[PDB]
Amino acid sequence: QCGLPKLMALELFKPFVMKRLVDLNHAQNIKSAKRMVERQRPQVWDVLEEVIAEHPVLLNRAPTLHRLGIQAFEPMLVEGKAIQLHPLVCEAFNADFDGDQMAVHLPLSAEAQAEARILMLSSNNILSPASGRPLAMPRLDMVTGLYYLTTEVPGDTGEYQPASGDHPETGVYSSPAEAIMAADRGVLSVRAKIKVRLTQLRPPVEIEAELFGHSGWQPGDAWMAETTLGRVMFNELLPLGYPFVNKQMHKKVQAAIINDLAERYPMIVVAQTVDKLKDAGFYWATRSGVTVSMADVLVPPRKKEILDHYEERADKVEKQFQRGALNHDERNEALVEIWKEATDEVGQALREHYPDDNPIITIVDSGATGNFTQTRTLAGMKGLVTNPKGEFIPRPVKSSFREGLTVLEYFINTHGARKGLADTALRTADSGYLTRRLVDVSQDVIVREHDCQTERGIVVELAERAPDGTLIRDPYIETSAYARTLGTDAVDEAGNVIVERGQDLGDPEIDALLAAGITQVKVRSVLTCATSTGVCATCYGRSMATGKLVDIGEAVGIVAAQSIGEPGTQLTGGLPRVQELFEARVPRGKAPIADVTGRVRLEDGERFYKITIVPDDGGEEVVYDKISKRQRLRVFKHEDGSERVLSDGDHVEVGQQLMEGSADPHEVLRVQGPREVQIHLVREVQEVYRAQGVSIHDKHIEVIVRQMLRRVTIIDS
Amino acid sequence: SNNSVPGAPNRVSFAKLREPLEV
Amino acid sequence: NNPLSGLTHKRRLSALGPGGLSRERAGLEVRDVHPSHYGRMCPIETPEGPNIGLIGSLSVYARVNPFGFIETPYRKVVDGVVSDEIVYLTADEEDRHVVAQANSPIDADGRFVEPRVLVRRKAGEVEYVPSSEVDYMDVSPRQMVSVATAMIPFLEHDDANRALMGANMQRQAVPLVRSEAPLVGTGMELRAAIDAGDVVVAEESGVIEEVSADYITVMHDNGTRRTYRMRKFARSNHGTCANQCPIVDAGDRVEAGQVIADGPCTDDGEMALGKNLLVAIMPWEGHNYEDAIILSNRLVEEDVLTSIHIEEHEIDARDTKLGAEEITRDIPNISDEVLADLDERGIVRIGAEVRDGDILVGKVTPKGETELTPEERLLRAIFGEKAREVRDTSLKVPHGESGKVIGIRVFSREDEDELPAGVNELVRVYVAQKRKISDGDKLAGRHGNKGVIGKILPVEDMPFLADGTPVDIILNTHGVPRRMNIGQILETHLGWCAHSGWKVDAAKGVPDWAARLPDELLEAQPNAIVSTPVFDGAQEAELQGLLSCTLPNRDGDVLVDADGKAMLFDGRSGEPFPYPVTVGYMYIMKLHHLVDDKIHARSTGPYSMITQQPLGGKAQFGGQRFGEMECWAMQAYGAAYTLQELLTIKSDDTVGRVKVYEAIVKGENIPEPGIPESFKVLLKELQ
Amino acid sequence: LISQRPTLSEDVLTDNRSQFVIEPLEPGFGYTLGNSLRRTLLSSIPGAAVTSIRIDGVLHEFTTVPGVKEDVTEIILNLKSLVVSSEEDEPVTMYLRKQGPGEVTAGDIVPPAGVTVHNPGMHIATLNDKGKLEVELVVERGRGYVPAVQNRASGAEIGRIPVDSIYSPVLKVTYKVDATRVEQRTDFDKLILDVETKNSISPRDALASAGKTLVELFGLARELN
Amino acid sequence: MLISQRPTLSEDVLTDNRSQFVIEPLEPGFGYTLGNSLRRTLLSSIPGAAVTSIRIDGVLHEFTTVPGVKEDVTEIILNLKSLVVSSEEDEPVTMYLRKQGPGEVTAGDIVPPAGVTVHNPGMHIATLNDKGKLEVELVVERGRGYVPAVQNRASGAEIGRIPVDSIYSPVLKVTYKVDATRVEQRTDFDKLILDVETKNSISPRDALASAGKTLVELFGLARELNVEAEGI
Amino acid sequence: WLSAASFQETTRVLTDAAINCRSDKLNGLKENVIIGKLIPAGTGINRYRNIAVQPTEEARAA
Amino acid sequence: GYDTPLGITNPPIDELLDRVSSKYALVIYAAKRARQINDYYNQLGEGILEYVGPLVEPGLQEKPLSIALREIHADLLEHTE
Ligand SMILES: [Zn+2]
Repeated sequence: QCGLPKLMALELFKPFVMKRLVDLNHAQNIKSAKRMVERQRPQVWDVLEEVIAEHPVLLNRAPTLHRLGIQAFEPMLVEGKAIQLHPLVCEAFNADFDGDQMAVHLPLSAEAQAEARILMLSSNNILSPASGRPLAMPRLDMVTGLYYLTTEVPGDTGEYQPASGDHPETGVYSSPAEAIMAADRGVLSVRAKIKVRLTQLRPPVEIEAELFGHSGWQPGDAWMAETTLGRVMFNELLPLGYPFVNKQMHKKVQAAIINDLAERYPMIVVAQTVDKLKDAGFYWATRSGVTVSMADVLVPPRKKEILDHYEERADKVEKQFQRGALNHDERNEALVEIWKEATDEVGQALREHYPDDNPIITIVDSGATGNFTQTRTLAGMKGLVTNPKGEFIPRPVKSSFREGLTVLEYFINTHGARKGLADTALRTADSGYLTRRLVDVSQDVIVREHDCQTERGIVVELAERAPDGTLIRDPYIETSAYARTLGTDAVDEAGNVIVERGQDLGDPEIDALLAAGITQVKVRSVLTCATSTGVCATCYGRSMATGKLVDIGEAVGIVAAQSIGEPGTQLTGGLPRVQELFEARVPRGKAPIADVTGRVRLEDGERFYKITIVPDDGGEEVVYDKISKRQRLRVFKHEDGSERVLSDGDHVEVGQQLMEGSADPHEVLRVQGPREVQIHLVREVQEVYRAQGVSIHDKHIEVIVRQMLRRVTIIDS
Repeated sequence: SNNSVPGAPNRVSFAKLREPLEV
Repeated sequence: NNPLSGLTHKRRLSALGPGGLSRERAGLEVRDVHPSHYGRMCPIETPEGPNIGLIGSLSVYARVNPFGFIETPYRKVVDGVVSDEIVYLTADEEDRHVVAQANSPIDADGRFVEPRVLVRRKAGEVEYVPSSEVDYMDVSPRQMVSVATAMIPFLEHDDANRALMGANMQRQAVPLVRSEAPLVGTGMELRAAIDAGDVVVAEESGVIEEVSADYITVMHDNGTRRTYRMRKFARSNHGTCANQCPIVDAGDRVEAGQVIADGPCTDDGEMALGKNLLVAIMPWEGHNYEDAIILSNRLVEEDVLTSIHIEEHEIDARDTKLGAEEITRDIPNISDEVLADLDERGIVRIGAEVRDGDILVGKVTPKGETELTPEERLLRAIFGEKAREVRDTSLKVPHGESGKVIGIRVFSREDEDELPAGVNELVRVYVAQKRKISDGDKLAGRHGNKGVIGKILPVEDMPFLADGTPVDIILNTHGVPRRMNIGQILETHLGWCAHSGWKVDAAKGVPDWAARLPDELLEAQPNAIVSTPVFDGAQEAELQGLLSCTLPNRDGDVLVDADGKAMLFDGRSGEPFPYPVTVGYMYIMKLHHLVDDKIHARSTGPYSMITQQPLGGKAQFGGQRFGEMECWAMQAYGAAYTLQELLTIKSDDTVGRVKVYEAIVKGENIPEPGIPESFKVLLKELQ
Repeated sequence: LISQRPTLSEDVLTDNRSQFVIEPLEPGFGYTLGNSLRRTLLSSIPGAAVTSIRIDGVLHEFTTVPGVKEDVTEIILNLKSLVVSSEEDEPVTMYLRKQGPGEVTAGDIVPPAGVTVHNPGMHIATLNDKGKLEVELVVERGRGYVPAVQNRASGAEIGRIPVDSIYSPVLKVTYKVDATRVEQRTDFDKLILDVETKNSISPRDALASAGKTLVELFGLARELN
Repeated sequence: MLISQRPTLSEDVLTDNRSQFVIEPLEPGFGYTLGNSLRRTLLSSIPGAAVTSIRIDGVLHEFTTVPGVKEDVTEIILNLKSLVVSSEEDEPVTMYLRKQGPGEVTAGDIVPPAGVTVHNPGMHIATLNDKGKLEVELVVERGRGYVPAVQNRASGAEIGRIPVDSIYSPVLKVTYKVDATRVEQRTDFDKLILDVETKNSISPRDALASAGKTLVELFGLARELNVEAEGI
Repeated sequence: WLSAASFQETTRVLTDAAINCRSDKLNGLKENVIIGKLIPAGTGINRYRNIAVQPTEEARAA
Repeated sequence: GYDTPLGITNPPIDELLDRVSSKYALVIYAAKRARQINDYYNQLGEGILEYVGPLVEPGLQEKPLSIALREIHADLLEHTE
């Protein structure tokens, strides 16, 4: 739902209102019905309610970065002149309430109303089409309110007490309604550990097995739980049929719960559940006592001592510059390290001095908003500030914003503040330019086939193997392994296959191969999809927004381009590196590569660097010429030692990176083949996006890379 | 007192530093 | 918008224009702060749009020499001795010396307390330096900031990002019906209001002979009389109400240079850009989600955030090819009910309230017979109305406008007034509206804390204090520690101390926290005014102590604690809130971003003649632009029919838009989209 | 432990402020009773206020009267502070004529039969030698707060100036409860309601109006289905 | 004042002992004024009888385990606390519950003295082990709301008697919310939704009616002061 | 050429388009956006576009 | 196994995607059926061969889109891809 003003709806639905005004005989003809609407006769307010009944509208906020920037809603006539937006869709629009405006579009045709009702409805788009993780979820007040009641407090009133002496066990209630009454009178606290007999909540699958196990828990069967009343009230919203969770509701916990709900439970249930969560989170955020005062801003106890130790060290380095023992370019770096150590000591003092009852710490620990760096600048110290040059000033801002900056400290802080504001416009400009380039390069990439039937795919590193044994989960599972589809049956050491070919890799289906010992899977990819133009759905995989297999006809290319271009606002490598990669430029790094596998012949000097390679099979020695300003990459030598600096005698393979930097993507193709250069580009872009906190599935990058190698040149006609 | 020159309302300043030159 | 906006606009330093630079030829080095801008151009006040850094504001004490460079004053320190001799230095003259920071500990004789003091040096180097090296020192701590920047209390506790926004939004304040001076001030309000030029200062000393709402007469000592006329309900450049009101009464001895009357955003001679509101910092049922602001309906019932807005409408009667446009009450096919608010000339009468669509000036234009639609000629035949060769071209009230007609001005060529050639008459009508605070009106403080009104609850739903007094505004806690604008918090504390007053324990000497405070601060009455100058003023050690000795209410009990919090009651249920809440008084301004102006909607209307697409902007009754990025969202959804609908029948299509309107008013289905006219234009241009 | 029928006792502090103690009440019950009474008091207590005014020399709010120090807007803001009670419950007209010099106050108004001004010392205007003020004031009777009635909605002609009407006679209401939390067989809450009016009615009359309101309203649950 | 008409009460029966009532439509914003009041009146001011303290033969200074039955002490206390019972005596009444031999105890195997009534005879209480015997004394008292445990610490005699939480109130769980309805133009009229789940002592209808009667008396205390007019 | 002339280098694309006399088959998202046709994606492809719906023989007696 | 769908979410978006192959085909099904129902409502008084009326019982002043969606949920229609 969305709340739009009555005066807006009257003009937006003006012809429909005139139609119904001439139908109900409030107006003689359509000509006078128009005048009735223009003069706002009191009958139009009763007619307009009938008009807008179940007629969806489209809400939009510029800039429209991704497809969720325009969403369909059911209009509800509200007074006033402002548009009422749902608190959960604020993340998709990136819309704060500090003066933002939105546009409303009215679909007229039946096909447009159907597209808005089914394809564009906000309740049908909970997940991000880029990552698959939910967006309509508790974010600020909601997650704090849920974090409140799901907190286990020891000394809280009404807590459980073991039976000792003449009194029995204190703090065991027969019904959650009895616990509600006890908290009503003032005996029990909603956050106190107690034992409750529950009858309408499925126990955890751990304990449901020991109680029943043979049959699933039944609505009506009772069981004991050592929880808080607030945790029971929270679990009442999931609701029945879902295993009880006795955890503390951090944002990560709630996000995992909602992801698991989207995977297993249907869409309408997910929408109604997150609405319940919104309401409860607001209710308990009102009563969580979250407040900011000058008293809550606690200052470090050893502020003076810490800053005096580091001022002593800084004075010693300044005296080591007085005698000329330190270069002027080195004095700044030394003082920078000094103050970077000092700021860490101050923040560490803050962490232990601050209690967990302090609301400033509660807000940040909940994960709703704010960093602890912000709290450190708030109470501890600002630290080293940046001048418009770029390097840190050799003198930090020792005072905190609670203490109060001096004149010169404020003046030097502005140096960084203003330029941080200034370069943002240019960075967003280049980001949007790259976004529209990515749009035009993949605009005609549509899913036209169900299955191209090609058994080709690619090997994905599921899990790394620890040196002692066992298994270690790989960091690239979320972006490169999940939501994929198989092109080869996974075979463990036994003859039985765990997951069939062509099965969507769900969440438990990854643990199925994890607990099976196999650490490599061959999956279908959009790169290996052999089709005339578009790509088949089987090689694409699971649609991140729909949670299922991609339907035929979905413009996956535009979705991928928007998925890459939306986080482009958060870059430094950086954004020009992404541009170097997507434009197939000869990179700045210009790292060399091994054209032929064989034996290394390092003929290093100081005037220059030269390296030859003796081919392992036939051929002749291949000689290079590189500047001594680079350094060799620690190549995983055949010795199984990854930190093997490339010296002569190492056994490097074909297409192996020699020195550090960025290998020319044009040469990787003419060395290893079109199959490998695409993987290189994919994970090279994924590194830039991962070094910033942005998780983009490799599917969307592969969609773009497929369009770069669609063309070949002609050597002979 | 603060700005005791035109006859304005008496706003009480928390000032520790004297004003050597007026605006 | 307000006097401060005009003062700032008069103190602008723009790098754009002829002789300067083009916007496309400006790197990130022309816009950032330069160390020579100290005391000359403000490093805070600058827009955050495309003109960031290109437009600055002159510092307070700065001036210009006849060469063109900006000079700033400094106190000359001979040999570690502070002298009252002040000299102005240019930018390069300042580099040939070293100057000490304004907040230096100084002996009563003038000698620096510490040998090494914080000193600025050429190429922007800040370091400790011996006392015998200081040649000059700053005049005031606020020497570097602008006038609007110096008006932010506790500015040293706000990051430059939000401080810039506070200074830039102070210029966007709207003059309210009545104005209140802020409890927490900086001292700059008075001089800002006076030098702005919107108040009425007395040129010569004397006594008030006759005071009226229209003029003020001053009888001087020599014997001459000077009369100052009040500017009452005048439309400003941006539609705000510039209204001056007398302050003095009959027979009041007034000195020279004293404010005898003040205009908009002024209270007793001080900048009153907003109101003192009782603020509580707590989330409330989600209605204050990420900077959304909940308001008490009291502010609506008592016109606390109500402002007057005046619009100017204008129309002319010209000479046409088939005759002359005439302004007359006789308009074809109009009842005597719509023309009831018009006089005998066809002009709306003074005092008549007019909604949108009402006729302000009845003008008819003669249209030729060869310009008639076939259906229109048949309709003229089937109604027998001959001699209606004129058509309606009257001045009507635009959509979204409503108020009282306060003034009419008529210029006629016949009346001997000079009009542009081809015009016989000209009429200007002034319409004034009294806008109360509404849902969505953008409020903000002085620390860059902006937000729209999310909900105006009834006065009984508000979280009220122990003595039943409900709060006026509910600010969300989550949007506080991110922005690093703790000033609004600190103000909120000091504000409360200004609302109640304080009394320091005089027994057993002066306490150890109020030793630095002036003796005037030890005792305060309720609703007292205080100054917190920029980079000076109240310290946290003194504010914490002030919170402990707050004055009790009329019943005798203290409401807030030494932590600055008080116990609140949920007005919707009755149970007290489980934890104390920071409650104080904050200065909130009504910015010129009201939903009464920013709301717009369109079914159909005018289309640009060339491209045959709907007009742009609200003033031209245009529609929203479904831009290039939005079509990508449409395509990513796969909603083909919605996109095709937007591109043709809803907008460009010449015949598709008409048959769609017909299909709606007939109850039929929506027809099939045609070919856009803009594409035809593209082909004819390629030809 | 068993019921005792509650008792309401009145204490007076001034002529427009009274406390009301209700006891005994069940534990946890006093806060909600105090809140319900406070909400009905701050909103739905009947009272009289001025609907519109009419000054002879003016046609709208945004102008001045010759001789008076305050413009018409400031005069209307001063009239918004007026407290008045009406017996007619129908539109009636008060009149005010005053020739300067001198101060026009609320006592200078001559109310017709039924209505009366409750603070004759309120400042309205300052008039000099050339000042003459002639004002009509239409007083009706409603409840709560109503915005100024539009001239298009009413039949009032141009000269009439509508004003916002604040019909609530109560000024400030609060409460505090005392809870007997001694662990024993007998626990009870004592409610202390605090009511302050604006001399239009006495506090006990406003509490009685709120009591009739809530009796009639809670009577909706007693009727069976 | 002015007339405020058409506020009606409708009932939707979810279960035989659980109903949702809607008071609709109310003036803005009386839904919150009489919402929490109605809820607390239901939950804390309806006369009902419940178990105050018990005493199990064979349990003196341990309170850890009862020999001869599978359930321990607190587990017995729990399902004894949920025992519904209506007493017309208005005084503390002692009932005895005894059963021997292997099997199962029920709330129907109890013997109720004249005046009291057990409404859930099929409620499980304990499982009797082989050659098991159980004797227990229950005390039933009238009251309103929920009195905490260890509040009857002084009532229990110094002889293996344990006080328990006494759920006197016949209603178990009441919640309420407020939505928006509109007759005429403005769309901010209050609609109060009450969800009441009660025991089988009385139906939700009579519980709401009793709360209404008590509240009418409570506010008639204030109505009696002046009998001034007010819009209905 | 129509999808390229609306991206970058309008003149450089139009010149070579006129020289090589390229004819554009209007089958693409950008092109159909310009000319007003249904985009060949989502509900615009011929699979979902040309679909007939009829009641399943059964009908009410009234 | 869910709360009653209120407003535009009825029929549920999960059960409607069962009688259809994809999200994009349900749009066409419902839209063309809605056009059929609208043409029946506008050709009931005039013209023969009027389109087949609403198969389910319609609510008072119910939009043809909602009626078509309900009867799609009720398995009263066919399709032809
Ligand atoms: Zn494929």
